[PDB]
Amino acid sequence: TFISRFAPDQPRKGADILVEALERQGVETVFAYPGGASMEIHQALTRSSSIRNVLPRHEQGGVFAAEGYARSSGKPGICIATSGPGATNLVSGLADALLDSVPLVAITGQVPRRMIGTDAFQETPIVEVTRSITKHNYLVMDVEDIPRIIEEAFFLATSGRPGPVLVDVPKDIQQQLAIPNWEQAMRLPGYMSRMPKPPEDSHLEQIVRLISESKKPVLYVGGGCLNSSDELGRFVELTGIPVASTLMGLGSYPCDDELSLHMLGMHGTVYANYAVEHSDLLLAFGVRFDDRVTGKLEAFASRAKIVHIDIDSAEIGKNKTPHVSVCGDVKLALQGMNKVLENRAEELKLDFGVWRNELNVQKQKFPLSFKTFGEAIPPQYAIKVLDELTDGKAIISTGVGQHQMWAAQFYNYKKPRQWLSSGGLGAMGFGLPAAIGASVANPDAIVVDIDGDGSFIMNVQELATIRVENLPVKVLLLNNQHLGMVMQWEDRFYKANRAHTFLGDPAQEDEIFPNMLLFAAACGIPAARVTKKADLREAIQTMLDTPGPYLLDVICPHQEHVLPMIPSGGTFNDVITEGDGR
Amino acid sequence: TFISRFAPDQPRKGADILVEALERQGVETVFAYPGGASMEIHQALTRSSSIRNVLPRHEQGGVFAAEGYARSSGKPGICIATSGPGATNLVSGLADALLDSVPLVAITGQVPRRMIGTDAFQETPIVEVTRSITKHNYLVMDVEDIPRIIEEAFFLATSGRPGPVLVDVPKDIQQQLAIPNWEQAMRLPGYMSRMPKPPEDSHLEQIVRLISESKKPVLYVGGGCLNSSDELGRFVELTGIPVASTLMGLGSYPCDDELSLHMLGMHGTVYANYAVEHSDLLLAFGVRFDDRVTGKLEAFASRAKIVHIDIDSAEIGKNKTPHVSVCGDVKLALQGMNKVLENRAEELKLDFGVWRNELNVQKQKFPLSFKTFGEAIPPQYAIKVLDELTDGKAIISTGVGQHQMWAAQFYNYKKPRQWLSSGGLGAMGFGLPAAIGASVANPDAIVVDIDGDGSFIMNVQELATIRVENLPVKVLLLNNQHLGMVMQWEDRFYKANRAHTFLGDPAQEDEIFPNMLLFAAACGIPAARVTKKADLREAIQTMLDTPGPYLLDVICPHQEHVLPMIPSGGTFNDVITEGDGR
Amino acid sequence: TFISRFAPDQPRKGADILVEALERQGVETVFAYPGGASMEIHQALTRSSSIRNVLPRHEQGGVFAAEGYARSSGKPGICIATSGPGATNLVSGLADALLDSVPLVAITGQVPRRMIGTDAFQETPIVEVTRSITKHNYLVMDVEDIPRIIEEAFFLATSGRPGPVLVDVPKDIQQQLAIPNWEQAMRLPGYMSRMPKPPEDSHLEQIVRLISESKKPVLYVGGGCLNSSDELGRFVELTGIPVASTLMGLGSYPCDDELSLHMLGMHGTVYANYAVEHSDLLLAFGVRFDDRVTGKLEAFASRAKIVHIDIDSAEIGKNKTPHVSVCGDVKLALQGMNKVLENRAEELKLDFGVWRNELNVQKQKFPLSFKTFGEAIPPQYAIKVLDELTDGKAIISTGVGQHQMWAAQFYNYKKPRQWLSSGGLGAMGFGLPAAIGASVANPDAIVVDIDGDGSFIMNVQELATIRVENLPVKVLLLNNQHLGMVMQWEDRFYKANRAHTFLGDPAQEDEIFPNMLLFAAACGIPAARVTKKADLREAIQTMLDTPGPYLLDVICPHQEHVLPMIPSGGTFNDVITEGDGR
Ligand SMILES: Cc1cc2nc3c(=O)[nH]c(=O)nc-3n(C[C@H](O)[C@H](O)[C@H](O)COP(=O)(O)OP(=O)(O)OC[C@H]3O[C@@H](n4cnc5c(N)ncnc54)[C@H](O)[C@@H]3O)c2cc1C
Ligand SMILES: Cc1cc2nc3c(=O)[nH]c(=O)nc-3n(C[C@H](O)[C@H](O)[C@H](O)COP(=O)(O)OP(=O)(O)OC[C@H]3O[C@@H](n4cnc5c(N)ncnc54)[C@H](O)[C@@H]3O)c2cc1C
Ligand SMILES: Cc1cc2nc3c(=O)[nH]c(=O)nc-3n(C[C@H](O)[C@H](O)[C@H](O)COP(=O)(O)OP(=O)(O)OC[C@H]3O[C@@H](n4cnc5c(N)ncnc54)[C@H](O)[C@@H]3O)c2cc1C
Ligand SMILES: COc1nc(C)nc(NC(=O)NS(=O)(=O)c2ccccc2Cl)n1
Ligand SMILES: COc1nc(C)nc(NC(=O)NS(=O)(=O)c2ccccc2Cl)n1
Ligand SMILES: COc1nc(C)nc(NC(=O)NS(=O)(=O)c2ccccc2Cl)n1
Ligand SMILES: [Mg+2]
Ligand SMILES: [Mg+2]
Ligand SMILES: [Mg+2]
Repeated sequence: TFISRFAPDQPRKGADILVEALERQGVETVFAYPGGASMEIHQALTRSSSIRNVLPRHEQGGVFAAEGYARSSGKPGICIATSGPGATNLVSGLADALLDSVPLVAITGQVPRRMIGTDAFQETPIVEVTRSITKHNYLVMDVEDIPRIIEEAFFLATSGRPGPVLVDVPKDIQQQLAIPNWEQAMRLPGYMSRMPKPPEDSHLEQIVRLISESKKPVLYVGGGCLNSSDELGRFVELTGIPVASTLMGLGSYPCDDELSLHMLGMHGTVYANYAVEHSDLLLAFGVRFDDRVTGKLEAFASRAKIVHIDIDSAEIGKNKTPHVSVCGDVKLALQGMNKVLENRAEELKLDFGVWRNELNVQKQKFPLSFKTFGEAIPPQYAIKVLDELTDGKAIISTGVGQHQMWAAQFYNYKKPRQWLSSGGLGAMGFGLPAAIGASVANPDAIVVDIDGDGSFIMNVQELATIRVENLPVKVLLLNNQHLGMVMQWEDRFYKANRAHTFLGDPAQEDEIFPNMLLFAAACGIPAARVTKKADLREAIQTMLDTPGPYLLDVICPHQEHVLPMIPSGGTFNDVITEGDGR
Repeated sequence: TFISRFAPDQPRKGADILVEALERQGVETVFAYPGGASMEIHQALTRSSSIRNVLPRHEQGGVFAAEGYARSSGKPGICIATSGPGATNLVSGLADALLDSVPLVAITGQVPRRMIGTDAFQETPIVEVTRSITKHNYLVMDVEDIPRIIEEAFFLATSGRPGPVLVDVPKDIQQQLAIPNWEQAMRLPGYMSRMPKPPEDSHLEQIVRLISESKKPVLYVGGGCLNSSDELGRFVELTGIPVASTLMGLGSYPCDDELSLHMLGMHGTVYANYAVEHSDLLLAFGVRFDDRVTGKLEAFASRAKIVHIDIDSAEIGKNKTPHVSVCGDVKLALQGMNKVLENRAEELKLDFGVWRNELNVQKQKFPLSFKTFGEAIPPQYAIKVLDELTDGKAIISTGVGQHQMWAAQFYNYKKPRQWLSSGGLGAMGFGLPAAIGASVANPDAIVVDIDGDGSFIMNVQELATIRVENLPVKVLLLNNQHLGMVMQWEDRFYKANRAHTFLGDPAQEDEIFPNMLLFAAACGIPAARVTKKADLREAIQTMLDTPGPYLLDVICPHQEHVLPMIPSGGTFNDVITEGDGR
Repeated sequence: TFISRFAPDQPRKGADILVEALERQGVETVFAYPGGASMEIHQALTRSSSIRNVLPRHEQGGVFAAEGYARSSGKPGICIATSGPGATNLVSGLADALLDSVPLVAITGQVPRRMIGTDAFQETPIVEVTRSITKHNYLVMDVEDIPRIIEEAFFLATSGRPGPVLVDVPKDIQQQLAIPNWEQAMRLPGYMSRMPKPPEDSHLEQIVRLISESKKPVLYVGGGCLNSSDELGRFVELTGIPVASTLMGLGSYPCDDELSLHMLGMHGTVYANYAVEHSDLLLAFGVRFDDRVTGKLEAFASRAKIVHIDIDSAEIGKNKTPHVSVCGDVKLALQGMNKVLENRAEELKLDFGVWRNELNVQKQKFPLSFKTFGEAIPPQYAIKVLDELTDGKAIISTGVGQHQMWAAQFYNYKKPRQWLSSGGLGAMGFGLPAAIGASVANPDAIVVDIDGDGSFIMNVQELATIRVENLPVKVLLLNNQHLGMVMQWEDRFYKANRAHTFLGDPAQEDEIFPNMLLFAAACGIPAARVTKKADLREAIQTMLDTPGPYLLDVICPHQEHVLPMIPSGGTFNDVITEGDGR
């Protein structure tokens, strides 16, 4: 079926083998920045006609783009970098991919094998450096292993709990001529035997049983449900259980639905956190009981039976000890429970209307809210407008901080892989590159990066990439001249004592600095600024209607605070629902 | 002597202790970017009146600035970052500092101790990640250890072979109140006992003896001589031995001197490499026999007695086996030999005029040269002009690649700590941030970053820093629209098959992209472009005369090649002296 | 309360501090073998009047003795060794203690700090070597830390899941004078916060509920119940659930009871494995679903709801995924469930008589059995006799192999800490030293080491220890001239092809070699041999009645096979119930 470009008996460079190894895996796009140790690989890349390379302007841009690509498509993201500085520049991306469980395969060039460990030119023990921040990594010591290792990397990166896998390739191996063997079996006996088996009906029926016995059930859905949109949907229309989502799970269940409790956690809706606080049955599907969501573990869902379904056994009982657990693919567990629910339907007569109403009153007394001051632009409103004008069908990537929380709170994601945000590591400068990857993976999609002025500038060099690759990336930059989230904490716990959180120029305290419009102009990207809430709709509409890349600099008053808010390690009774930096 | 800001019996936060620990070390400047895990530290920082913080726009900018500061002053560079993404963003800087032996102390915030290892919010096992890329690192587990650890870090970072040291500080320890003890003794028994003792007269006199017995001696000076400018100078006027320098040693011995052979190695002068190739006595002072300098080890200085003086025993005999060695401070060895040379002068009658002439004919037949095409600007010429107009008194930082080689070849550094360049790791995007650190460390100095368009854009966000900090940083950007060095290799070994080395926009192949002038404008930094060699002097002069920051975009034809060139792993007989991309 | 031997302000050697640190922990016995690096510690030991040292003849003897002491008392075992060879000789003991979760604190001397890493005299990176085979270890770098580290070691070794903890003490620190501070707080924030909290009533009642709903319940008790003898007993008299035990759990529930199913697993009774195979509710208390017990995981308790209570979260769901779990002290869970069971007793009306009878028929059709040939001594019978003559009140330690299985199968342990056997690592030569520790910990107890001729000889040198310490250790040596278990496997899966499993002398195939009686005589220990089953009772009785140490060499035909037997990775349907080496 696969048509190679070399005779089955014709020897070729290891670099060429590595590229074919990629084509055989179905790869079509890679984000690679050339360097001495990886030149051979780049040369091999130009010989490929099925793989396109998106040259970033910084290796970190490359990784984040790869993540964007992966997070928005469901396939693994591939980035390539040279040795030393090239390799060390991917570190944040790898750590990010590991914490958010994003399938990713990073390939780095290395100095020739014989020089490893000699402090050679541009040498870095990347395998050693990245062992704790990757799902697994390799150091290819023989051209003969390229096929097997590549197959294993993709397998490991995509199977079970997705994650990043790095493959270190010495330059001399890239040049070694050889005849590849694509029939070799992978050496993952331990991993294979550990792979969860399909869920047992005994376990699933016990769950359906717990549901019928509960009066206040609550679904706690996370990043693990990203591929169970339909299954989860059906499950909810068969149980009528309210759905609370984590930052990573947004979109698994349409935010625009009456059964939706929206996001829970530190900055979750009061009703979502309420539901969990008073639930008698917590269905944790594809979540990891993060401190951002739980606060004080002992107080989290303290009055209910916890059912936890996870593909990673290491997560079951890590922070919260479940009453019932299922180590497997939540998608399969849902399909299983759905059948049981469809059959034993009449005899179950599930009805949580009383609970739903208890929550709907909370949803009404404590809804998400924002204040409008004069003609100042409320960031929440801007995002709300983008939603309307894009009809909630846009792929949204973001930076980290307040704008990120608002992008999560005021945009209703219809489907998963529409929300691209760094949740676990929370790495700034992720938004723009991620958008780049998402755009390449979804050419006909509306891609909007809702960024912050601090996050946006970190990888601003990627604007060059966007132009040269002619990607229709839109940038909704919520400019508040500060490091928002840190500022909010200064206001709340440090008597508003500013400590290096102001990003503008003190010499001209009132001038917007820098001028993001000029960064755009430098890369030939049309841009505009908005300051009056009245001009907001037309401005956003323009951004959307203008073909190609576009940057809309939205000025916002910095004293805005993300609400509600439960201080770190706090309880639902510690939730803050009012106040700001004014 | 030291006046604290807290009563000797008044308990204060660990954060405040950490800051005082810094003041007690003489620190006046730190490059810190605030984050949740490091908020306490930033708050403590604002309470200090002796330490100023230069807020970068990217943690990598912070590290590189810290390196710049260190490399240009001789003191350790200090950078601070928050946990997770903050910490991972320093990795390239740390690796860079370790490979170039730059004294540096990096401090990172960590999640609260009890949460370590739980995949907490913004958590990264930084100590684990950085163990192989730092001279040493720590994880503070008790506020009581802050004083001792900080003292040890600075001691380790600055003593022996300088290098980076990272200190991980959990947030809960930053908040813990305690009464510091500054009298605690450091726990470095192994390290202390390993510290080299002053050189023995027996060893030194044997060397002076080898000198008198040699007819073709050659000094091979490196980064280890950065603090022996005077000693080395005197040594040369007492021996008349020609001096060859490494990329890291530039400036140790004035490049503008008849005894100077300039730089040796891959892109060294033909005469410097010649001298070493035919020397009978190689005096390797403060060097590490890097593959970039030696090429094929067996062929390197194959006909001579090698004397190697290094502060690191691990380096003596690592790649080249010496005939005579001295493990100690080259500065002391030089002072020692100088005395011997001054006394036994008359009885020594050292005269290598014949050797010097054999070399001076080579210096005349094979000098550094460049071609001028029409009115196109030769990068070599631009750097040559900057030298003249600054009278070689400027602190020069650079990026990596061809421009870097030219900045090394065509500027005559009078003193050490004037040349700030990433040699071992060769990290791109180092130039601008490094200049920032150098400027802060040397407020009244002329600081010029000779950058490349590829390297410059990677950390372009630091332009914001330069403006807001009102630093007189000048940027001599040699714009060739390509990744020069990789391009050169494509031309030489890949039939000029371009593979992602073009940085401009293919849609407008002839338009200069991006427009670096607009990046400058965005940060309110005056800029200008030059294309005609005729307008070069006036342009540079303007850059220099214009008060404050300035960016001069110098367009250069990309087909330029760095020469001479000895291919990797090659011999002096493999040196390439002609040709380019035309 | 504690009376030191030094003035509260009088400085003393670190060695003396370490010893007092031990006395303050309640230590009374340590097993230490002197060496250069630990001389100071031994000297300090002689100054103590509350701690006695039992000098072994081999450091391995020391560790195994320490394990014996711990396993038979419930307190931690303490062994001390010098640097290098001393330290490496404890390795098997540490690994053994970790796998069986035996509380143990090992202290080793180290070379002076400054010499660490220099390949010094008798130096070994023991901390590095033992990191993967100890619960935790330390390298003391300052005399000031001795108090804290010792406290932490004992705390870590005894709390949660007990295990070994090694403390490396450099010689120079042993000699350093200092004034100890016993008030210092331990630095175990992570560990402390991880310690399981008392079980919740919600979880416990769900379990009691599952019990009332089950028809075929089976208790699967392990080493975790060693301190819940009473609780478990009460639990069984309130539920009437049959009890199956692991090799490590023997004695938790009296083997001489109608509700007892005895041991399960590879060599478990047919009825115990049957019960588990057909159970609908498996109560796994204090077990780790070892491959020796489960065989093929998918087939293990495949038809039942698994409730797993473990003090180590890492164990819950490791090999078998539970339906219900409880991470906590099984002792507390039992006390909790017992109350619920006592109250809701009448309304529960628990009665599993039908199940018990289904099992009692199996217990009758497939009981433990052995064949008697002529006058040859059946090892099973010998152990059976020892049981009778000691009235099952003896502390039994063993070696590894067939004799071990028989000691487990044919002796009815009344209480826990009566069975001392290496289960996880299965280390030979454990029996004799372990008995030594058990005897010292229980001076008035009958201590019998049921050993094998292969296992017995490995640490035969400890016979010297037994004599000199005048310990009433009895040795019931089942001599079969072979490596029994390996031989059995040769017979079963290798066509009885002997491969180095014969321990006698081939020159005299029929002579018993060696003559264990003479090893005993060498250490002045009375001994005797038995060959005829008729003389067995009188012989054993003599061994028991003779005051002091005694060795009874019991000759047995080697063709005996342990039965029943389920081949590794097998199913209950693969159980072998007949055959031998004849
Ligand atoms: C400024 C900031 C503020 C934040 N505030 C909040 C907040 O208020 N609320 C909030 O929710 N988060 C918040 N976060 C995000 C937060 O840090 C965590 O990233 C997020 O809570 C993790 O959610 P998750 O566990 O659901 O998803 P993940 O972290 O993606 O974990 C998914 C889990 O699902 C399992 N799984 C994966 N695939 C499958 C499958 N096929 N079948 C079954 N199981 C599977 C995994 O192995 C894993 O255990 C914030 C982050 C930042 C940067
Ligand atoms: C594109 C590119 C091209 C390059 N081309 C060249 C080239 O052609 N020629 C070239 O020279 N380099 C070149 N390099 C730089 C090269 O990679 C190495 O960084 C450089 O050769 C190292 O020189 P060094 O050993 O002298 O200095 P360092 O790497 O700084 O090593 C100094 C040594 O001195 C010892 N020492 C330190 N302090 C003291 C003291 N007080 N007393 C005694 N000993 C001490 C150290 O411990 C160490 O062993 C290039 C780099 C790049 C990025
Ligand atoms: C030759 C040979 C043959 C063998 N044959 C068999 C056989 O046929 N059958 C068999 O059973 N074994 C057999 N074994 C022993 C076997 O290898 C394992 O050591 C044994 O099965 C382990 O049993 P366990 O899990 O119950 O106990 P352990 O290994 O001691 O594990 C106890 C578990 O309890 C938990 N726990 C500890 N303290 C507490 C507390 N206070 N509260 C709650 N939980 C706690 C632990 O953390 C752990 O997970 C054999 C060994 C050898 C050498
Ligand atoms: C300036 O040196 C340089 N520039 C490019 C673009 N490529 C390389 N390649 C190179 O040196 N390759 S090598 O494999 O012989 C090598 C030798 C030692 C350490 C690393 C590497 Cl990559 N060099
Ligand atoms: C959005 O969360 C956030 N933002 C800021 C600016 N600071 C913090 N700090 C925080 O959570 N501190 S904490 O020490 O309680 C902590 C708990 C768990 C993991 C990491 C950290 Cl720093 N949070
Ligand atoms: C034969 O050497 C010897 N014998 C005994 C009984 N004790 C010691 N002790 C010794 O050498 N102590 S030392 O602490 O100075 C030491 C130095 C280097 C390496 C290890 C040790 Cl223990 N020596
Ligand atoms: Mg902002
Ligand atoms: Mg360039
Ligand atoms: Mg035997």
